[PDB]
Amino acid sequence: EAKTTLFCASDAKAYEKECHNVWATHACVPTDPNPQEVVLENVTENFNMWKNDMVDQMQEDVISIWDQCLKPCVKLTNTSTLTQACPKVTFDPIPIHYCAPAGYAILKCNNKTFNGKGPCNNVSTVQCTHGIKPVVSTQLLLNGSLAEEEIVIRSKNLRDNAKIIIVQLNKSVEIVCTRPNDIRQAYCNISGRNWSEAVNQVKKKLKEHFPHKNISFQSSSGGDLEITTHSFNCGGEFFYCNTSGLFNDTISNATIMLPCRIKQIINMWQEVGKAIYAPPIKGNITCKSDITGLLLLRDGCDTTDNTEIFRPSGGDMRDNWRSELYKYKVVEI
Amino acid sequence: MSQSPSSLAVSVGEKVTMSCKSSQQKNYLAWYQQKPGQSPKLLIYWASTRESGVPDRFTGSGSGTDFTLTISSVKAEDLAVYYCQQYETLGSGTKLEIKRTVAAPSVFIFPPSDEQLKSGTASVVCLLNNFYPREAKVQWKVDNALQSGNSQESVTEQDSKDSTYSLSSTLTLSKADYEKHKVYACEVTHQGLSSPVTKSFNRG
Amino acid sequence: QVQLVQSGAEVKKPGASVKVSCKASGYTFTGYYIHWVRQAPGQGLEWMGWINPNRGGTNYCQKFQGRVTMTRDTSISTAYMELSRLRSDDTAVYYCARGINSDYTWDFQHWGQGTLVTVSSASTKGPSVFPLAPSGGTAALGCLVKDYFPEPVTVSWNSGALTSGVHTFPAVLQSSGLYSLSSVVTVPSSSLGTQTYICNVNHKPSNTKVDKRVEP
Ligand SMILES: *[C@@H]1O[C@H](CO)[C@@H](O[C@@H]2O[C@H](CO)[C@@H](O[C@@H]3O[C@H](CO[C@H]4O[C@H](CO)[C@@H](O)[C@H](O)[C@@H]4O)[C@@H](O)[C@H](O[C@H]4O[C@H](CO)[C@@H](O)[C@H](O)[C@@H]4O)[C@@H]3O)[C@H](O)[C@H]2NC(C)=O)[C@H](O)[C@H]1NC(C)=O
Ligand SMILES: *[C@@H]1O[C@H](CO)[C@@H](O)[C@H](O)[C@H]1NC(C)=O
Ligand SMILES: *[C@@H]1O[C@H](CO)[C@@H](O)[C@H](O)[C@H]1NC(C)=O
Ligand SMILES: *[C@@H]1O[C@H](CO)[C@@H](O)[C@H](O)[C@H]1NC(C)=O
Ligand SMILES: *[C@@H]1O[C@H](CO)[C@@H](O)[C@H](O)[C@H]1NC(C)=O
Ligand SMILES: *[C@@H]1O[C@H](CO)[C@@H](O)[C@H](O)[C@H]1NC(C)=O
Ligand SMILES: *[C@@H]1O[C@H](CO)[C@@H](O)[C@H](O)[C@H]1NC(C)=O
Ligand SMILES: *[C@@H]1O[C@H](CO)[C@@H](O)[C@H](O)[C@H]1NC(C)=O
Ligand SMILES: *[C@@H]1O[C@H](CO)[C@@H](O)[C@H](O)[C@H]1NC(C)=O
Ligand SMILES: *[C@@H]1O[C@H](CO)[C@@H](O)[C@H](O)[C@H]1NC(C)=O
Ligand SMILES: [Cl-]
Ligand SMILES: [N+]
Ligand SMILES: [N+]
Ligand SMILES: [N+]
Ligand SMILES: [N+]
Ligand code: NA
Ligand code: NA
Ligand code: NA
Ligand code: NA
Repeated sequence: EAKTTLFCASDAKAYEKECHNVWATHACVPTDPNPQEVVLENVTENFNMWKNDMVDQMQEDVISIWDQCLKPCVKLTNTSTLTQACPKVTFDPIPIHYCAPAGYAILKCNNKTFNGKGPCNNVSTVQCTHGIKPVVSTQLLLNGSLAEEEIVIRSKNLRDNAKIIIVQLNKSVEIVCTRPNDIRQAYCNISGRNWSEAVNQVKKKLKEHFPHKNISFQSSSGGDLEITTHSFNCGGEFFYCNTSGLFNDTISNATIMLPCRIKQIINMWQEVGKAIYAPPIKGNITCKSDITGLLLLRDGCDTTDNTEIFRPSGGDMRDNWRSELYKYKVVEI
Repeated sequence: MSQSPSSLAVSVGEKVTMSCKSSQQKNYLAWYQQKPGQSPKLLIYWASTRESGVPDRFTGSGSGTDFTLTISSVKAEDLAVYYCQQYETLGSGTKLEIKRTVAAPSVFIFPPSDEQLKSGTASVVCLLNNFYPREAKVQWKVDNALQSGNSQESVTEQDSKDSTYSLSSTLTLSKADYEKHKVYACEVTHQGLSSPVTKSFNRG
Repeated sequence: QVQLVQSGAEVKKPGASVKVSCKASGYTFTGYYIHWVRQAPGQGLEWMGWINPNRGGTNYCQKFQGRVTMTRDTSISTAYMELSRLRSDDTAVYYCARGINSDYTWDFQHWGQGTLVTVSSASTKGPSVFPLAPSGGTAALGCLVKDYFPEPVTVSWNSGALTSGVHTFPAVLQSSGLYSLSSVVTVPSSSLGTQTYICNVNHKPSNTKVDKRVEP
């Protein structure tokens, strides 16, 4: 068990002009055509998704990606000011495989209910991870991997209300966010039947850890607009979507409409600062994404109405990468 | 949570043992001390592990739901309230009281200032300084008539160093009612005093 | 060397609101969570919520949800706690606190000096200091900080020079709805003609600063 420099592999096309492909062709090797999965029999090993150097390396990679794809027109730090050309690019997250070099391997937990911390019994070793799309988002985890069995709750400590709670669903819900053609007014559509169906399943899973308690979903307690709305990048444009209608206890059965705004000034997740981008492109901007996870925080203090309240959160994208690298770990031979 | 005892009383050179019980794989807890009038300070985290600067006499212990803080050889600076904190919940607090030898009160009296008499009211002050124990019976009387219903008193927390108290009584009256009488006395009754000490003035 | 300096005392009428500030220094302000805990006079500590100064995320105690708001100002490394729809219950000393580290921030190693928040319909009024002159051996002298509101009044002797033997008594609420305290020092009578003694009284709510001489 040690730390070493990983490398990345992708199906990037040397002729495709989408920026993620152009970056991956420069920093990632081709996808290994013959992946070797090796199942260790009757072996248990400890994992800890919350202290995993792989997440910090993926973070450094996505910063390099964005430093090349989504160059801001102006970058403001309390110790630096940058003004540069900011040409629009094609933007669409592609899956990225992370591989260990010689003398190292990647252990993979095949236990379908592992919560991300502790011993795993169905351990296997691989050379590379599966395909992971580097989707930057808040509140809602998008385009990740699903749970193979049932909904998995992951937290460094569920009893600590300051620790983020990562939820992984076993069946995605579709969200379609479109800006038709106020040039910065957008909206999202999501099936209320499938969302209420998903909220009730997450509530049932949370109740197993907090029995005798009512589980309530409410809106964010506050903060920057990045974490009080579902923020995300769609085709190079930054969407900020109101999720007050999703984290409700009175979810309607009809289609739910989330009002969004496209913004040019964004608070950077890569570092402390603000990044100013050019106005939005013209035309129809549409992203149909799969909600495959949630980022929640639980209200502190003891209840007086026997109700635990969970609110969307996020902001540290390392938690996004943990929602996919929980089952992996780099070990020395 | 449930901290016990709610009130403890000992003397210098003893060991105290305050408990902190919990409800329902994480031995995590903090202990705080609050000197009188000061903000709480931290002197034990993660169950054991005394924070830097705490002397070697404090020691934490326990596991599961029952935790304990044990003070070897209680000292003056050790007189204060002690809380236990589990994540966001805290205990009821335990006020640590210190016992010491009986001390006679140093009694003093002060008449109203002329700057105050020029306003309209008059305030006579009687001070008991550095005595043990807390209770004392202060009696205000003009000439030989005792006053009642117009005399408020206060007491500071037990001094850390010498574990003593101090009491300040203030008799409020009107300037007219002040210059009406002429003699003012403050008689105190305390265990450390064989006879009630009466310090007085007579200026009116 | 980490320092947390909070705002001055506040008097508020019921149904109003108060915002207490807590300025941090000596460390990276955005790297550590910051908590707010209040303490009613004569009671225990009560946790209210925490705020993440990096991104601004907050978690409020469910008891105060709806009328508590936590904010930050990264450019000045200052966190704000605002409580609205005030009540006589909310009369308390409000503290900001910071953990030992970011991973485990519930071990409050650093605290502010506290911000007292008094809730009553009475208004602000400065004190009036009167000397308590003494009359061999060791004598005693002091002053009488009378008729002030709200509670916090700090007193020093000779600009903080005289500290040993000093006893500043707790305030008492008079029948007129005004507080009154006394601050005395034990000094030998062999210095009541050579050494001079001045009361340094400070009432931050009314910005009153007074120096009063005490002589026989
Ligand atoms: C999570 O996962 C889902 C599925 O993988 C993603 O869905 C993709 O999202 C991207 C970006 O929104 C889509 O890329 C865009 O698709 C649109 C339609 O694609 C084709 O439709 C016509 C008609 O069939 C085809 O003829 C043509 O080949 C289109 O490619 C396009 O309208 C977009 O076109 C772009 O044109 C110019 C230059 O190319 C750009 O400047 C514009 O910005 C514009 O984007 C673009 O190709 C992709 O198609 C979606 N795939 C599917 C299956 O739905 C989610 O986007 C993803 N969520 C996040 C946050 O990444
Ligand atoms: C993992 O899950 C079950 C039992 O743990 C088993 O059937 C399965 O074969 C294991 N994975 C592999 C590759 O065998
Ligand atoms: C997966 O890991 C958890 C550890 O808590 C264990 O409870 C569970 O039984 C494991 N799954 C299987 C099929 O053993
Ligand atoms: C997902 O898990 C929930 C319970 O956690 C269950 O109700 C649901 O049927 C599962 N969905 C699938 C496709 O297995
Ligand atoms: C819910 O999800 C399933 C599979 O994606 C889909 O068939 C169904 O139409 C969705 N529900 C609604 C109301 O669209
Ligand atoms: C709350 O919890 C109890 C079980 O603990 C359950 O029976 C009840 O239906 C729940 N009420 C709501 C509104 O969820
Ligand atoms: C989201 O919508 C609800 C109702 O319109 C509103 O209460 C809330 O303030 C909105 N949040 C943001 C960030 O606009
Ligand atoms: C859900 O939103 C509606 C307003 O659209 C509101 O009436 C209701 O109180 C919300 N539920 C919760 C738990 O906040
Ligand atoms: C769905 O059915 C009706 C509206 O058609 C509504 O009253 C009910 O609350 C909804 N039930 C669920 C589980 O969403
Ligand atoms: C901002 O300025 C403060 C003080 O100069 C400094 O501590 C900090 O490192 C700077 N950068 C930030 C907050 O990102
Ligand atoms: Cl974003
Ligand atoms: N997979
Ligand atoms: N805000
Ligand atoms: N190994
Ligand atoms: N430390
Ligand atoms: Na640069
Ligand atoms: Na704007
Ligand atoms: Na611009
Ligand atoms: Na009151």
